[PDB]
Amino acid sequence: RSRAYTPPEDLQSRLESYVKEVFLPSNWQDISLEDSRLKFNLLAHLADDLGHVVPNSRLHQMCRVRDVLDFYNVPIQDRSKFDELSASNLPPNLKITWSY
Amino acid sequence: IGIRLTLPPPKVVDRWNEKRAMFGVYDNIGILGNFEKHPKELIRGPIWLRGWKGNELQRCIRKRKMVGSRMFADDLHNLNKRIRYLYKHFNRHGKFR
Amino acid sequence: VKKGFRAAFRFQKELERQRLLRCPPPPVRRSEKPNWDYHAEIQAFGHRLQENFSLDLLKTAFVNSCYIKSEEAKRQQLKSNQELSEQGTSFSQTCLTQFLEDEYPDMPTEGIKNLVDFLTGEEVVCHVARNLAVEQLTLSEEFPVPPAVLQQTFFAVIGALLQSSGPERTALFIRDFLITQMTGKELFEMWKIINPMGLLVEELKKRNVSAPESRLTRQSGGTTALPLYFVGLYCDKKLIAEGPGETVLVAEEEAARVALRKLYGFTENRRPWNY
Amino acid sequence: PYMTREQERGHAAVRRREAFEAIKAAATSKFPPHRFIADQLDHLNVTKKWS
Amino acid sequence: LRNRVTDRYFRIQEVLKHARHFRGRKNRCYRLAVRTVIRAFVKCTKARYLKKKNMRTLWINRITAASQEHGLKYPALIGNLVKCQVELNRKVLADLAIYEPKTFKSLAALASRRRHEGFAAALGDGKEPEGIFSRVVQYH
Amino acid sequence: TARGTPSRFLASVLHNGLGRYVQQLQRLSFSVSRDGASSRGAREFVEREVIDFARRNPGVVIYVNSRPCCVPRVVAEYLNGAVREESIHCKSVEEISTLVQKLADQS
Ligand SMILES: [Mg+2]
Repeated sequence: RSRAYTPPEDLQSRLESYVKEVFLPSNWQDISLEDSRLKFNLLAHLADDLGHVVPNSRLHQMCRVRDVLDFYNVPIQDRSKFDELSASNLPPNLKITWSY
Repeated sequence: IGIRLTLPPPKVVDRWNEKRAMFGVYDNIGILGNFEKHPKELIRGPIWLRGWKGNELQRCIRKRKMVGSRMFADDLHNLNKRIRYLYKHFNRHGKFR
Repeated sequence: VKKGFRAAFRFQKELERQRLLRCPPPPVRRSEKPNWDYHAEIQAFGHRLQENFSLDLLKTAFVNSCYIKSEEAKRQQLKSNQELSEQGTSFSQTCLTQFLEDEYPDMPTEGIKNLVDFLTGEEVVCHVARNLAVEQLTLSEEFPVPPAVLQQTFFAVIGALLQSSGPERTALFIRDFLITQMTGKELFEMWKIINPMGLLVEELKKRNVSAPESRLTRQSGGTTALPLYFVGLYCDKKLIAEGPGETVLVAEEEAARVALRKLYGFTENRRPWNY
Repeated sequence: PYMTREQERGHAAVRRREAFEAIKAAATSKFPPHRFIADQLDHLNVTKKWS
Repeated sequence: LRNRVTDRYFRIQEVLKHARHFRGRKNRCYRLAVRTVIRAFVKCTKARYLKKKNMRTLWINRITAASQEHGLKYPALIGNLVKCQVELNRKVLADLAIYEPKTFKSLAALASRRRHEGFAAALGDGKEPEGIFSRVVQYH
Repeated sequence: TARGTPSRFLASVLHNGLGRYVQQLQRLSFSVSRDGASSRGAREFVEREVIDFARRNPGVVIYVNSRPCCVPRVVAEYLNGAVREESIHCKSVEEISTLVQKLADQS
C-alpha cells in the first residue's frame, strides 16, 4: 500500500477492454459518463485492477472517458523529501541528513 | 534582577482533552436542529449576562436590576456606588461628544 | 513569579554565553565536532585552491605517522606522509631557489639559502597552512597540531600536488602561496645577520671596489638624548649609501645595511614580483 | 521678449487643456483595487511542510 | 498582574552594552546611561561631518608645510596647479608630500612655472603667444 | 560608536589577490525543520536555490541538518577560523538567497 504509481504502457488497450466490458462505438473518447452506475462500475474496476482510486475532489471533473484516460496516465509518486533530495543527483558538496 | 534563573516546568497541554475535542459542539443547534433552541441557551455563566453584552455601566445596571434583591449588603453597596460613579463618568467625562 | 517562557530561555542562553566566555572549553579538533565529512571536505579542499588532486594521494598526504602509532596504541584496547614529505620539501627548495635566482640574480648563495629557509620555516608555513584548512584536515595524534607535523603535512600536500599535476602547476602553487609571503617584508627582517659592515666590506672586495669610508653627513642634537646621525658610506668620494641612527655606531650599521640592500637588489623601491 | 503680448494668446492652451484632462482622469479613476482568490490561498500556504 | 513585563532585563542591557566604557555611575545605572548614550550617539552622527572638515584642514596644513618647505605657498600651489589642468585633490597631494617628496618637488616646480607664465601673460597685455605650460586642452 | 567598539586595519587573509583568489568560505550549516513555519522559506531554499548555489562554487561544503529546530541557522565557517552564525528565521527565499550570497562573497 502506497500512492506510488507509474502509468503502464498498456493502459490504453486495458482501458478499451474495460470500457468494452462495462458496455461500444467508434470515437469512444467521447462517451458520456453522466449515468452514475456506469461511471461507478468503470472506476471501481479500474481502481481494483490498477490499485489507484479517483479521489473525491477529482470525481466530478471526469465526465467523459477521455478525462478518465488523462487521469490515469500521470505518474503520482510518493517518498519522503530526504529521498527526493538524495536521489536528485546532488553535487558532491551537499550532505543532507534527516534526524527523524 | 527581575528575571528567573531556571526555566519553568513545561506546560503540558492536551490538545485532545475532553473539553478541547468536544469544543464548539451544538453552536449550530438552531440552524439545523429545527430552531427548538438558540445557541444563546447554551452558554453558562452569570444569570444577568447570559446572552447579552454591554459596557461596564450597562453590565452593572443589569446586574443590579436582575440579581440585586439577593446580593450581599456590602457587595450591593459597592455596586450602587459603582453605578453612581459610572453614570457620573460616562455622561460627564470624555473626549468625544 | 512573572509567568512566561521566552525571557527565561533568553536568559539561559545569555548565561551559557557568559559561562563559555568565563571558563572556555579546551580547543577540540574540528573532526570531533558536528557537520563533518572527510571525503567531501578533501574534495572541497581540492576545488578551493583551483586545481585537481588524485584523491587517494591527497588522503595519504594528510595522514601522519604519529596517527598510525596512536591508533595502533588505541587498537590494543595506512601510508604516512614520509616519501611525499621529502618529495615536497626537495621540490619546494629547488623551485624557491629557482624563483629567487631568476628575479634576484646578484644575491649570494648564502642569502638565497637563508631566504628559502625562511620561506619553508615553521613560522610562515604554519601561518599559511592554518589559513588553508590544512590543520582541519590533518590527521594527527594531538590537538592543536604541533608545528613540525603541520609543516610536514603542508609539504606532503605540495608533493601530492606534484605527483598529481606536474611541476608547472606546483611551481604556480608555490609562487602563489609562498613567494607572496615576502610582500612588505624587508631583507634583514628575513635574512638576519650580525656585523653587516664586515659583509659589506667583503662584498665590496668581491667587485674589486675600494673600501668604503664612513662619513657623518648629517646630525641634530649631538649632545641631547635624541640625536639624528646620518652616516653615509662613500667610495672614491661618491657615496654608495646613507643611513640614519640614534648614535653614530647604529647609524654606520644602518648605512652598511642600506648598502647591502642596494647592492643585492632589495631596495624598497625594487620591481614588484610579477604574477 | 521674443514676441509681443498679442502673439502669446492660445499658443499653448491646448497643452494646458489635455494636461488637465490627464490629471482629471487621474483624480476620477481612484477606486478600490481588484481582490483575488490567489492572495487568500497564498496565505493558506503558511503551514506548508515537508513529507 | 494579568500580563506584566518579563523581558525587561534585555532592554536595560541593550542600552547598557553601549555605556560599558563610561566613567562613574554612567556605566552602571540605566537612567544616567540612557542620557549619556543618547548624547554620545548624537555626537557620533554630527562628528562624521566634523571628521570630514578636520581631515581636509589637516591636508591643507600638510600641503602648506611642504610647499613652504619648497619656497612656495599653498594658495600659489593650488591656484597654479589648477591652471595646468592637474586636478589632484588635497589628500593625494598631502600623501605625496609625505611619502614621495621628489614628485611633490616636481609639482611645486610645475606650479611655479605656471605662476611665472601667468605673471608674464597678465603684464604684457594684448595679443601675445601663450606660455607652453599655459595651454588648455578643450573637451567637447 | 567607534570608541565603544574594537577596530582593525584593512587587510586580507593570505594576500588573497596576488597569485590567485581563494574562496575564503569553507562551510554553511542550515538546520531546517520539517514542520515549522519559521523555517518555511528556508525549506523552499533547500528545494530551489541550494543545488544551484553549490554548483556555482564547489569549494564550499553545505550541510542541511534537517533537525526539528525552532529557528533555522546558516553557519558560515571561514578559512581563518571565523564563525558567523546567522538566523534565517521568518525570511523569504529571496532574502535567504541574498544572505547566503553575502556570506559566500565576503571574507
Ligand atoms: Mg568643503
